[PDB]
Amino acid sequence: SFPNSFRFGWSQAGFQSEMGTPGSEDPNTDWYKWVHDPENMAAGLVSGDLPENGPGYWGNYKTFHDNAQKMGLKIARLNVEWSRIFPNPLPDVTEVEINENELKRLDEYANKDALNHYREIFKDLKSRGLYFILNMYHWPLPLWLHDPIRVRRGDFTGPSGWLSTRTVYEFARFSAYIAWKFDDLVDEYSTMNEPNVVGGLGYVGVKSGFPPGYLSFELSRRAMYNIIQAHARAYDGIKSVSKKPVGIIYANSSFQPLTDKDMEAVEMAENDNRWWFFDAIIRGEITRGNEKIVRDDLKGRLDWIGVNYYTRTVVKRTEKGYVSLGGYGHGCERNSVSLAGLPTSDFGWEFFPEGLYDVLTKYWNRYHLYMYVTYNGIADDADYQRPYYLVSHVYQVHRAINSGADVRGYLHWSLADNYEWASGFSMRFGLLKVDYNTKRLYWRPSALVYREIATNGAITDEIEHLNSVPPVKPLRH
Amino acid sequence: SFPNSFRFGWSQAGFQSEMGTPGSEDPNTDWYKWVHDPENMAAGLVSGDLPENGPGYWGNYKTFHDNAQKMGLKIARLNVEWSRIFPNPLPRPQNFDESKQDVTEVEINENELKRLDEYANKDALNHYREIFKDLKSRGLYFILNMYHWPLPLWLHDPIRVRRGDFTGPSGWLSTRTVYEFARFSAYIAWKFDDLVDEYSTMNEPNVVGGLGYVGVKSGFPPGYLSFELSRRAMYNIIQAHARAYDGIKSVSKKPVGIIYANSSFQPLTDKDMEAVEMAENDNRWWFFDAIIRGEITRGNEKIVRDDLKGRLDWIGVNYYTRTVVKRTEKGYVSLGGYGHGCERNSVSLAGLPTSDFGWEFFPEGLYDVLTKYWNRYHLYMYVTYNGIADDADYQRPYYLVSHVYQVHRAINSGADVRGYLHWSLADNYEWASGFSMRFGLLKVDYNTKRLYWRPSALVYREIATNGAITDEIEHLNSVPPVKPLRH
Amino acid sequence: SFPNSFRFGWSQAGFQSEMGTPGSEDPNTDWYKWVHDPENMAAGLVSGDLPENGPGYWGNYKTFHDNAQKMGLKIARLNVEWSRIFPNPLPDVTEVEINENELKRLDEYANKDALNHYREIFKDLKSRGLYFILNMYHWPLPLWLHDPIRVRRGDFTGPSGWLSTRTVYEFARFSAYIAWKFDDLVDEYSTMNEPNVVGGLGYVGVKSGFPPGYLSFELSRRAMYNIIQAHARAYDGIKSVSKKPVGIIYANSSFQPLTDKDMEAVEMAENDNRWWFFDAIIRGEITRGNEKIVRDDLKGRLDWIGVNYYTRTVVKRTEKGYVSLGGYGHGCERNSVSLAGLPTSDFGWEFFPEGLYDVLTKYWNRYHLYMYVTYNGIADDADYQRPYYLVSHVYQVHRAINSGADVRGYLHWSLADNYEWASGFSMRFGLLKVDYNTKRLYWRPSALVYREIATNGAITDEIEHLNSVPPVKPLRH
Amino acid sequence: SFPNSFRFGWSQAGFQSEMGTPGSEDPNTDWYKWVHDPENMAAGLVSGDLPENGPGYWGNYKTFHDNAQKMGLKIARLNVEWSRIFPNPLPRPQNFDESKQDVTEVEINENELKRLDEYANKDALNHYREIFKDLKSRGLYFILNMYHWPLPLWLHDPIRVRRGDFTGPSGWLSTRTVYEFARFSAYIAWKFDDLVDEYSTMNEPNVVGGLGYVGVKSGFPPGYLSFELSRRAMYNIIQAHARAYDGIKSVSKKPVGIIYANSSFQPLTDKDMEAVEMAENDNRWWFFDAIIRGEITRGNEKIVRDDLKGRLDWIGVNYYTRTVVKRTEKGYVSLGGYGHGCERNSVSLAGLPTSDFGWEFFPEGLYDVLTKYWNRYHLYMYVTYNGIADDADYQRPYYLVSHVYQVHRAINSGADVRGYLHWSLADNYEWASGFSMRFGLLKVDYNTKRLYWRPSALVYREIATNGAITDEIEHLNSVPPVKPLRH
Repeated sequence: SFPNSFRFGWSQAGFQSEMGTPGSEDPNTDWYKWVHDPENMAAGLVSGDLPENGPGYWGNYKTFHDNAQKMGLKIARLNVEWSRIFPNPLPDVTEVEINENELKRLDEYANKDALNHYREIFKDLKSRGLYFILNMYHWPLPLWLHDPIRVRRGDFTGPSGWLSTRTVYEFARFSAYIAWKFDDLVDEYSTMNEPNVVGGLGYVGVKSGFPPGYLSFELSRRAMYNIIQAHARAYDGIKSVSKKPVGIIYANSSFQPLTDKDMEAVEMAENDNRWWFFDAIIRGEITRGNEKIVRDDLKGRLDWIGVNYYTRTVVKRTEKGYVSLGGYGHGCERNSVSLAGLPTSDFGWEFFPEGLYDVLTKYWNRYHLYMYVTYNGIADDADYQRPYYLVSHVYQVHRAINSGADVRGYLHWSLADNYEWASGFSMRFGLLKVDYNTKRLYWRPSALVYREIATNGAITDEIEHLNSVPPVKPLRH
Repeated sequence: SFPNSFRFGWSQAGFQSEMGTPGSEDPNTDWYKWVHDPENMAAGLVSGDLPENGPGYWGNYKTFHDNAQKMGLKIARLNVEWSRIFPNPLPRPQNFDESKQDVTEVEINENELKRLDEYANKDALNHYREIFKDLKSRGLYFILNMYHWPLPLWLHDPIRVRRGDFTGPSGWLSTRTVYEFARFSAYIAWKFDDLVDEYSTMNEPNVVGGLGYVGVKSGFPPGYLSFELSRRAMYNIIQAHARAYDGIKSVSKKPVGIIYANSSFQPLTDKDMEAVEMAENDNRWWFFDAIIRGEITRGNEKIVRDDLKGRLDWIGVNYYTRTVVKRTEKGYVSLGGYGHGCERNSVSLAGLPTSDFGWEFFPEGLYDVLTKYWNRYHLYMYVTYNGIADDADYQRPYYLVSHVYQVHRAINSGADVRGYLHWSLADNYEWASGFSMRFGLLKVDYNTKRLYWRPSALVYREIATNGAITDEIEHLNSVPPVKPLRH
Repeated sequence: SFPNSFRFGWSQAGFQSEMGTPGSEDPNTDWYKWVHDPENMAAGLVSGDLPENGPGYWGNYKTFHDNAQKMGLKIARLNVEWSRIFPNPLPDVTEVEINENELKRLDEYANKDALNHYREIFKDLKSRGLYFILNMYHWPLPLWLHDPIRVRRGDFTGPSGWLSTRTVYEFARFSAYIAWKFDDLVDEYSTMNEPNVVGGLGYVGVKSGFPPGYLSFELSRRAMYNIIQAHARAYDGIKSVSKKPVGIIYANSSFQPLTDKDMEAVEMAENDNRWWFFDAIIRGEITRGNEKIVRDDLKGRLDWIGVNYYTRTVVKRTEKGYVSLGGYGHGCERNSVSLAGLPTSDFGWEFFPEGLYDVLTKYWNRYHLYMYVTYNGIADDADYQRPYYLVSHVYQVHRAINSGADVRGYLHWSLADNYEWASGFSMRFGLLKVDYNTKRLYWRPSALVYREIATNGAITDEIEHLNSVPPVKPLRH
Repeated sequence: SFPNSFRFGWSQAGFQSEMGTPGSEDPNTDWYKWVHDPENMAAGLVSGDLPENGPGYWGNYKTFHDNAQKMGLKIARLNVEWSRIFPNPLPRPQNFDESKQDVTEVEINENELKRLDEYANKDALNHYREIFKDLKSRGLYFILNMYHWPLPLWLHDPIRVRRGDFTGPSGWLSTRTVYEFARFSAYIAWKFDDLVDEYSTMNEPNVVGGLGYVGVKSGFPPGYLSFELSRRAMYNIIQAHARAYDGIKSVSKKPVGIIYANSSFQPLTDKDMEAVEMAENDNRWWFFDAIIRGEITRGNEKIVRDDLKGRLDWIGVNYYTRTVVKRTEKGYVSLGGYGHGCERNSVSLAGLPTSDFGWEFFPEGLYDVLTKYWNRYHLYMYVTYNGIADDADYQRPYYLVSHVYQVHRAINSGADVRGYLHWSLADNYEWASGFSMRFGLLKVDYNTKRLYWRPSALVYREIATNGAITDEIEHLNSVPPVKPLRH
């Protein structure tokens, strides 16, 4: 049984779910151009699937919300697509001035049709009694701010995305403008979704097929540097027009030791993948170039933490430092077993709900900021594992709360199937199955399980047995 | 969408589900002695699991019925255990020649029923009444079956027969069992008619005779390998049905049917359609032509017995998989790697997934069996068994919705089908296989006897409360994806 | 490297390999009638395969011997079929009198065609330089001594096989007669093959489909009692016409403890499955009423021990005694992995070569009689595991010799595929693959490996890597 | 049974096998720098394994050749590493315009060769001479290949190109590389003609250009994604072959061929036969029509260059699996789940087993490729590559015998095929995948550098010493049973 004010819901992204219905196409993002690029397709960097054939949330949002209401959900996290509001070009970053006159000038350039359509979507959302977390950014940038093919080719004379402080400046003004327009509907804000993935896969993990796909340690650091300032300036921008909480959403793994001699490798991995980022935007502690400092304009720019989680990462100590191991966590075979004997998803991700308890309690002990679980889900078209995955991870959230961690909601990824970036439509995370020909939504049995949890605010006695590992013997291994 | 009077429910057996609570043990059956036998255990004929450690329906029936009511179910099929009502030997009848091959009449009258009452176990009788009263109070339509395999020990010592000794109580090899079963069936209807909606005489008699005397590796009693004695057992069980039908009708006006195990016989190639008809004759039509039309074979002669004709009001269709056959020169043969004879948790030679029991996914077979019964006899039917051994619940959601869809299809073709009864509500003791084969919509923890809802149970609630496969769950009318399953 | 006199070869059975060529059919055994029985076929007790469609050693023995010679083999163990020599009825057991006149009377009833044919086979065998171990009995009995269908049905008024002392009496005379006729060709004798399997599967493990398939603890004990005396009387019978060594061949498992608290269960299992039998025929010791009584007519009736081995048996202690565990050893799934992570064969038998060292050294320490490994092989049509199985077990024999055990040969089961009893032809144990349509023999790669071992008398450097477990990841799980 | 002069042997590469003993390291190649690059390692473009920990052929070549002789092999194809002979930059040529697109002639004469000799590493040169002398002393026919992917660092800095900087040494994007490769090839033939039987200019140039500039997830250098630069690289590599052919012929009269990577293009359905023809044009025929008939497209439109025509004496056919294609409206597409793109240690969508690399078992394709090359050009062939990644040796015995059988079938059809060279004699460094992909008939222990005979090596000895697939091993001409394998 969960606290009275705890809410169960779902998370969703604009680029992944909006398109699919007539009139919904948004061609003005780096991601849109990226997945249509002939060379990216021939290299197998992208799947060949196109987002304009997606589930059609732009047109069918009422049907989405009907199903969420029947499922007993009480909270939703969505984002607005920057490119839809500002499709056309507009004429250290320690401050970005925000004032009424600047906002009114921005208003003259905004696409009012897209603005009003979002208002209709969000009004319908609130009319179902759903608590609303509005996220400003979930990866695609306006084309006038980032041509990713040019950067992929090694040409840095054009719009270069997060490599340019121009993007930092415009993002802060975008965030302030959206809050200025939508504060009456919003309950809590998030500046961005998983900035570590944008910088990490965009400039280091280039086999993932994320834009701009230019391999460079140095440019990865610059992108993360600029995105950190962009968060702080967006925080100040939102606070200049709103008094509501402002947080951030971040991708996490539970770092686990291979042997009992690897506990120091775990702490190194947590520093390098987690603590360095949040120490910057909470405590102001960052390193600029080759020097460590404390920036006052970064300190204290966070009210809550969005915890995304889906699997662990196993590490061991080396002489040079630490390394992560294949065959566990993120790097398993699809629809198989890990080296630890645990089942893997359609994406090759290892079943490990204990990791969610680890991540929540560690965030709480270090910063004592309240949290939402803003992402937890599994790629599972057949729905073989998702019932166990759902109940097990919800149980671990209950465990974290009992330990004293202030966790206020669980948001599953996702309500319905959607476009999974470079992997296309074949990775299906939905509680609801999408038929992309008819756009009809279907209830997987795990959706019936989730309705039991959400309507009762607890893991009921009837479904407690699903707090367990999916039996491996009947699965492929 | 199903007819207004169509009912969704479940089927259950006494020996498999009753025991598990203190004082519920029934040690007075051939099956109880059979699964406790040291030699059977050492041979691996039986699993070593014991039914007295089961799900405890005898004591916990209210909890069973609570969950069925929450699930929206509206019909139930159960049986009474003969051994519980009459645990002790009854005296030999005065005028009854046990060397006579045919039992054409068993006299039933008020005084005979009263004499039987003096030997009945009143504790068991009153307890069943309480169980059935609680069942009816939940709005459940009640099909009462008289027999679901175990016989009283005083009528069958199966260890003696296994050893080749036929001088003791020999079960369905003796016409004494035929005589006593007819009187048992009449007695139960005499006692319970106020609670019963429809009757069944017995469950799957073809499995009792077939596995008991031919398929002896299955570990069914008495496990004596003999073609001839298999035929004699089936001959007596046919007369026992006819005499039980007449016995029940002498005290009741309610419908009396029978429950029978079926496969859908399918041709390997398009050249094997005659092998299908042969298999249907030898495994299905011969039995029902006997109890409906009176047409039987006695010894080496084919006849028409007036005392067998017309002894059936409805047909209980049990189904779970197909059987693939091909023509030979000698006749026909059934093929391994399909239907009943697959590897467990794998795929068949046709690429279809198999259950924990090694049974192939083939819902089309249910349409085949229902329509063929209808076209031949035009008697209305209940689907009295459909289920899958699936502890993890990976396949059961697809299995449930796909087969329910095929029932809807059969009704559209004109077949009079009045209910679908899933096997089963909760896990139970699966005969020689023990507790490891789990058929329940509800998972049973045998240590605590607690019941848990598998997701397929939530799916069934959607079906039952809506009386239809809703739009939301139509996608489950499909084959479980084989790629993520074990091959 | 093995001792100079150590010999590599193969073992073979008459019923399994002889038939298949024109004129080779032997219909006069309990086993022949058993596998043709309509009721046994319908119950699935027997496979439906018929031995008269077998590999045809009766007609093609020269081809068998050609391949064995090319493979460098130096020893062979075969048996004569009692039923072939005496197909027709002839008109405590502490003594069976053998004398010249009795043998001459027996000679008048013997089938001379079959006798001369065996002589031609064994002469050709010896002409290849093969050391010859002749076994008298390898399970089928003459029909006039055992009608197994009658016993299966519970009728004990007919010929009842090893339940009747008539079989004991006639077997001793058969054994003496064969040694009388063939001593010039034989190097060493064995009385019988695996009598524990005959009694155990015939009367307890009746799902195995072995004759007569009558489930009875008591009759199982009587069969073993009679078969023990039959060995002793056959030993005395052979020694009355020959001075050559006489041993016995016995089926073994390596009994292994589940946990370190189960070592007493191992000793109990070894007592009940191994030591009770050999203490009887070596030391004369049998137990009668909680006392160790000693029969003089059984003592000292053994010159060597034939060690058959293919897998382990895992046991644990109960309060009542001990029990063996499924998922290990004999009781695994086919073409899978055991609960210990070890691969299993086409028969479901676990890979455990260490067990052969355990069994050899334990026999040696208790009795100090020299041994031959008279059976070691695997059901493996594809030949995926047999190369590892062969080299690993041969290495364990080398280990046993280094420990001091007198082991004088390794005899693989088998040279070529053959009829595997109730399982029929589908279980293929051969170093050579048999095409049962053409009767052609093919060399599996493990046969090429065995030639390297046999011709060099050692596991060469080139193939040492096969002393390892077959990699499990590429195999079926 | 094969023709009297047919030879069984193996193929091998310098970068993959030479290093592993102290002092054998060659750090002066684009490939060496590429696999040591920290950013490539962090991206997972390369495995992290390093070639200097390899099987040690540079020092232990006699042990390799001893085992090959024991195996009955009679032919070997090896290459010299350009970087070992010329580790230092050569001065810019006096009369050569690098902006000119076409290299139609490279002058070779005695005085120019003697000047080149002044820059060559004589120790490395003599060591290769000792390796090849040992090879010939065992009766092995010798095919010398000039190029097997790594370029001298002074001709190609691949990290610079990966970053989008084209102001440095740019490999096959520069005609400087074309000019120097022709002189390298003529120089090597000048030095080794007495030991060589037949020449090859290069190994799989389609993979160098295709994976280097299009298939960049493969981790091949320089990994710069560009259709246009892929075309320029292939254009330059074609001229480099023609100029190398002419360079070798100016000092030798022996045959000069080329080695090329092939797939058998197969139609998904019977409606996809035109997609097969398109795939063969775009991946095979365009290249060989250029270097045999002189037919090429320069920039926009098509021509016939006399300086390219007739520059080939024989064709090296590399093969390991098929590619399944289907018709689209735009053209054709290749399908995952078949051929190159299957799961590792599994089954394809057609039910055929896959290797440690995820490559589908399809020996019939080798017959398809050999006969099609023969019918189009009527130049004799060697099978210069055929093998499987298989550490456990489960599939290689079937793979070996099946593909050898298909070569025999191609010869019976009239194709002039003169040898079969398995990949490879021993395990080696498999480029971006590192050491985990093991192709050897002999297994390598990389700690001790000891070689072990897998059973397939004993099978190959039977084939080679008898010059035929003997009756004893004919059953291996079949698909590995999938049921006992992981699937």
